[PDB]
Amino acid sequence: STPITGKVTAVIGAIVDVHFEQSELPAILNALEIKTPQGKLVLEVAQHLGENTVRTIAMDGTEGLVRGEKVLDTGGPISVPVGRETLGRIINVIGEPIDERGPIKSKLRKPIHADPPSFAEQSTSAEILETGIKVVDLLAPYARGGKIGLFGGAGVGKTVFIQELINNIAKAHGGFSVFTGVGERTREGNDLYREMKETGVINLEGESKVALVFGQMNEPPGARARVALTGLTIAEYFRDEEGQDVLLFIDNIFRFTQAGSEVSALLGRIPSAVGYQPTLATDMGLLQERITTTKKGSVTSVQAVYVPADDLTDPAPATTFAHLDATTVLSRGISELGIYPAVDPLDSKSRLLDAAVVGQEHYDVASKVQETLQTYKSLQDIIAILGMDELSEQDKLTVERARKIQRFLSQPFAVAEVFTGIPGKLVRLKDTVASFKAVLEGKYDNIPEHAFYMVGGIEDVVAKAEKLAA
Amino acid sequence: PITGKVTAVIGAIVDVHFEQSELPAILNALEIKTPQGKLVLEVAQHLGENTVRTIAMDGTEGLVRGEKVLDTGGPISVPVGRETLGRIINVIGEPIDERGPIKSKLRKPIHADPPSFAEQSTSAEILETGIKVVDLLAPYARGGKIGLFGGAGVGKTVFIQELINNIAKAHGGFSVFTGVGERTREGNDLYREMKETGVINLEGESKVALVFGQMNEPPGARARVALTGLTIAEYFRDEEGQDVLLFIDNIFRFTQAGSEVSALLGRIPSAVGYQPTLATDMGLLQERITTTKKGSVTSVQAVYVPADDLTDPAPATTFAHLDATTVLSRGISELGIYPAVDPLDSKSRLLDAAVVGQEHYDVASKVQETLQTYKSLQDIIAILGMDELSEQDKLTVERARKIQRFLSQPFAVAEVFTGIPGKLVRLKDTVASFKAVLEGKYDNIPEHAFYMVGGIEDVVAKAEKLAA
Amino acid sequence: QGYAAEISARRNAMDNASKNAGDMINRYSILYNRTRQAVITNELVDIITGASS
Amino acid sequence: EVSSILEERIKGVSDEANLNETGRVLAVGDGIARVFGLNNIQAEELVEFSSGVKGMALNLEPGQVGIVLFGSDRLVKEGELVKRTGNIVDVPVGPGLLGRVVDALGNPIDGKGPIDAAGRSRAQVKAPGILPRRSVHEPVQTGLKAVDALVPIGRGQRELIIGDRQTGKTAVALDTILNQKRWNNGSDESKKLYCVYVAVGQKRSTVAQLVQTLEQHDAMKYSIIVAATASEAAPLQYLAPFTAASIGEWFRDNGKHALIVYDDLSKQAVAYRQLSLLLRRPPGREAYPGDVFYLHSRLLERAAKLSEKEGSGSLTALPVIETQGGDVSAYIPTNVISITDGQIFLEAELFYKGIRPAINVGLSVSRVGSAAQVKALKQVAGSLKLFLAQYREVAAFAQSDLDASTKQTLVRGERLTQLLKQNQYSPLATEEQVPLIYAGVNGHLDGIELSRIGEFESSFLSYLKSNHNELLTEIREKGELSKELLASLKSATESFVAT
Repeated sequence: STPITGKVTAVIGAIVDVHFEQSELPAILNALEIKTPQGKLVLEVAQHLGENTVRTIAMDGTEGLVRGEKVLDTGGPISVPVGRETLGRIINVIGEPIDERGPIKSKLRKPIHADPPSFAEQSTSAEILETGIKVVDLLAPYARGGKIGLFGGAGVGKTVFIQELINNIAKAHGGFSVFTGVGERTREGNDLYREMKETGVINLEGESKVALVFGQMNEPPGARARVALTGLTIAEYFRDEEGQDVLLFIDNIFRFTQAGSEVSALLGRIPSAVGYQPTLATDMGLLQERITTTKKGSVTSVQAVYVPADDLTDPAPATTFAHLDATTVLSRGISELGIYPAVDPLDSKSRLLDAAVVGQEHYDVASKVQETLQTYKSLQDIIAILGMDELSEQDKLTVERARKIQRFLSQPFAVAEVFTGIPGKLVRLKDTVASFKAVLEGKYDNIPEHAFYMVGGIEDVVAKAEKLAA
Repeated sequence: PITGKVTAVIGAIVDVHFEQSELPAILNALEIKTPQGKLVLEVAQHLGENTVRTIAMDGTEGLVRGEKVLDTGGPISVPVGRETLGRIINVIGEPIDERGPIKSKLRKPIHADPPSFAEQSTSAEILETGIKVVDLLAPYARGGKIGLFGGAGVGKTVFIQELINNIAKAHGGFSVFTGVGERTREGNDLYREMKETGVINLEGESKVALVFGQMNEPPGARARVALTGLTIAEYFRDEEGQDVLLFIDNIFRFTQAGSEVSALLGRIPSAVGYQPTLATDMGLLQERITTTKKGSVTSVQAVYVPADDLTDPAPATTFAHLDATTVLSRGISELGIYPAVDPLDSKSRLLDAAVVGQEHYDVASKVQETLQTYKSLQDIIAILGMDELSEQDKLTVERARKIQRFLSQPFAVAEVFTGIPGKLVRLKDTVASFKAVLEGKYDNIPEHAFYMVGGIEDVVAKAEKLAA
Repeated sequence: QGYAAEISARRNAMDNASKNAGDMINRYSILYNRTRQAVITNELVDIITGASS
Repeated sequence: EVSSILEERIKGVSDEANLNETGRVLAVGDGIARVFGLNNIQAEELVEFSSGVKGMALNLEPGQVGIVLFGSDRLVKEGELVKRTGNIVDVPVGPGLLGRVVDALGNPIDGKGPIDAAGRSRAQVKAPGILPRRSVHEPVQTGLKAVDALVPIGRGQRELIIGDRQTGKTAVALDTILNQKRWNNGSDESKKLYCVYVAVGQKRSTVAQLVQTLEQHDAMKYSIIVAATASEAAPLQYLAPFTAASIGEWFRDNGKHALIVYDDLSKQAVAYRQLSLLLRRPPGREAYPGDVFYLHSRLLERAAKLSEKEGSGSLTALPVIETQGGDVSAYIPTNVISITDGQIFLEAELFYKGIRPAINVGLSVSRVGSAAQVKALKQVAGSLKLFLAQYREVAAFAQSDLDASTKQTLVRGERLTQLLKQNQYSPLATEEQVPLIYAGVNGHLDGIELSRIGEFESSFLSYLKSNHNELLTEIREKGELSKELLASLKSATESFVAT
């Protein structure tokens, strides 16, 4: 035993190995602070290599380091500050305020690693969020306490969707929400901070019903990995100690997988499939299992996912695909069709979407939509060469209906006024079920196909029919 | 007295440290006495410093580093003899038929040198096969490897059984059905079926000897089962003179097993993940099988092509060894023909004119041309209509449908199963039969008088009976 | 006379089309198979390179 | 009292004896403690750390013994005493595990109190041989008409449930469990399959749903849910099917019948991959461990229909494999497909086209199949196989000027396809399977309008129950359709069609 001090031995990258002095043994997943000209560099202890030489991962950029630099151990996982004093503050990974409102007044601190609640403890009920977004409402309604997943690839108007979602769902629901950005662009960051100041959710006077944890992709690979873990604990404080339902939001969780893949490599692990971490499954699993509805709070994650090269068969999106309760896929093709939301109707699925859950009427209407669209997709190849006049008569009407339904899915966003000009239409759930039903029944099969495009419910379609009529 | 203590058990790769100047040779067999009886480890490297690296043949469960080991002194020596006929034997050469210890005279190492160039027989000769189809369109050959293709659903098992019966009649031979990585479920069926078909008659005599390799057996034992089987065959051939035919089940599972053992040994797998020893491992197996002066093995193998890919390395290496292919098909079985052999896809490389006799070759060629034309004709016969196609064409159709029927043979083995007396047709009479049909001497006799008959002589009878 | 010839021509033409398509199936099957082997090999090489280190 | 239970627990601690082999961790990284000590360790023996973490010893190296931590790395630290539990991985097996949701260790994760068990048996026990089995001859009805007729399911046999991701694969399986309630209710041990559902890598939210559905359908009283959740670590995930199998083996050993559903071996694969890669063991194809074939084969060969010398018993199994983009080409699917004896291939397109169960008849096969089909059901559904086969071929002809023959096929085929739709989580008794299929076979359903097929079905059943539940009771009990029954049944269908 001697005062806890470590000497750097090798800076090989983010991996920096420290040589703590004999008989004091630092512990796996401790947090080291190294006093540096730029703050305290935090190194997360991740392996012991024996002889009191640990191998730790950096969380802040590593440069200028001199092999031998004294390393204090703050012990255990990185300890954030938690409170309702974290509401309306942007908290960087190590925990420092990057909202520059000076020190966050810490009530309690918590570790950034915590074991997910056990099966007996974990109590999860099926309750239904109302999104008011028609494609979402009918074909994959979202559920409170869920693990909603905004799967999409490159440029699926991912941000636009999220802006709408926060605008509708977040503001609408009480409790708390936690907005976490994992490894995203500072263009996206600056907009998200600004937008939620603008919507006043981040109300600079009075409480904000959201906290922010912005981790951006400029941060080291290491920092990118444990920004997610950090955010989760803020949500846990809300879930547990404040008891309230949490409407957690994380963005983009492919960046979380990706980050982990990088530090696996740096940790020197043998690369797994498509270079992803061998610990990918358990790491994904650890994050998701931690996020849940307990007998206390109901944490409702809405997680953006970026699907590389629109291959959702790639192991990283595919692994995430399983763990998420209420999937939403936004597809490039549908985007090009001009349908906003760009949600692909065939591929969007949510566990709650069963007659016993969302009601027989809702179910039946949606069943009619799903089959019609699927038939239409099947017929497209046939239509391509042979033409429309070689199919059955029934099919020709089904195609006409499908085309009407297809553009009924284009329901303008209220935040796409900014990007374009289209005024959003927040169409009620009861009303949406009704609106789709009518079309399918052929009650508005006298109305032109193009009058379903970029308008809301049936009521809007009738008005839009008049608009085309004039 | 060569004994050593286990000094690693990393995976199923067990390194044993032996006391000085008492170091096993590569390919020795080590036996570790266990509450599992014995665990047989085969030395596949010497790691030096009086330590070795070995592979396992039984599960490596609960081993304690420090277990006493005993060195056999060479490759596992498995019992051989006519005694060992009708005994299911596991890889380690011990009864799994549970009819008690196998009585045996001599035992012989599982690895055995492939017969010398001097011992080679100058030119391959036909192996008579009771199935008429085999003897016409793709004859077997003594020494050769004739690869059965098409799995069960063609009556594969009955076909395999038929061959066992036929060899016993044909020469007087024996057989050994060796199943490499066979499903244990399938193995149960085979044993039950073989007992039922009396090919194995424990009370009686058992032609076929069984070596069954279950998938549960560790990859090392999966790899070695084939070589063990081969030794048995070689005892019959070399040391009892009897020509034998050694069946192998999926030779894909031979390859697959070999790939695993390589990877376990830490040898970098080659393209499409197939062992660096891919050529050599097939090479040892498929050159031991050959035509000796003493006797000849002939081997029928089942090739479970991986993902119906023929350009995969495992098939490519397999096809190199193969001499003929018998291509059983379910379509054929759906035309009610058992034999299930697809005549247009069955091909042999010892179909060669010189080899099979010029007359035989010419007869076969005519039958092949007829069948080839028949198929093409049936395509447009269906669409256009039979009578809407030439007199010459319907002469061919007429001839063909009779040949197609003539192929059928009610198997001797399945005399019990179908109830129909067996038919075993001798090679000369096979040639004779097709000659007569080619000259259309029986091209008066109706089509269904040829259904499920034997030779030419037989269908004289059926013509009479059809009338009666 | 014409209409019968036209529909007949379509039958003939579509038959020849199927044949042409079949040939392309076979050609692309070989391409698929080759590509399949290559993917396994190329991926394997990456794994090996890592293991070697 | 809360005081009394705590008092009992403190009282239940008392003394110890010599810790046979200590270890000191040399280095712990990646859940791979490398321990100095444990000289006489048995392979894959359970070892207990200071932190109380348990481990297995996959690598017994020439001077270090590479323990794999079952727990999180956080709790273990270098130089720790590593006590040797001295018992190779074994799990309690017995009769009490019915209606107990247990994790791999056997600890009730639902807190249904200490396990009542008749043995603790090793999880590495090797399968019964060639001669210790006797060929399948006992059906297992799943209450799914399509499964029972199109791909009949026996006992001790294994068939895949290989299909596209999250097509409610678990739902297709769960239905089978529900149908086992009917047979279970009976007293005959012949009629008792004690199902075991093995939830591998499944999120706790999913297991909550599983638990509630099983409780709701009163299924727990022949169910065991071995739970290895997503959070649970890679040793547990690896040993989870092995552990489960041992539980099944006890039932099998008692000569009873049971059905063990391994869902999904794809996550088992991932766990072995994690273990091997982290233990630096030679990697292999598709970055799955070199011996992954060996792992899957070991598990899947445990399932066996035992011999009469071993007092015929079974351990029917139904592995579930999740296909990634429907790639049967993929290494883990190819291996499993080879090992298994039959496959059932659920297909996403069908699901979308509203066919639920979304089983694709073409890509479903059974290699045991009709050998264990109910005789009655066999009789009335040979025709069905052929009709559907034709319907598939004549499917593309559904685009005008269509032959009368093709049109006949289409009408019959469309109605059949509609008939084979079923509302998931409602199983259907064999005595009610047999009538519906008979109608379809006799083509009386061809006349019934497509839209009205659903209404027809329930009506026919109620009509049969009113008209003659004697016939139904006869069908159930005789199990073999006599000419008089087939006569009466045709009449009944005609009569029903008339109304």
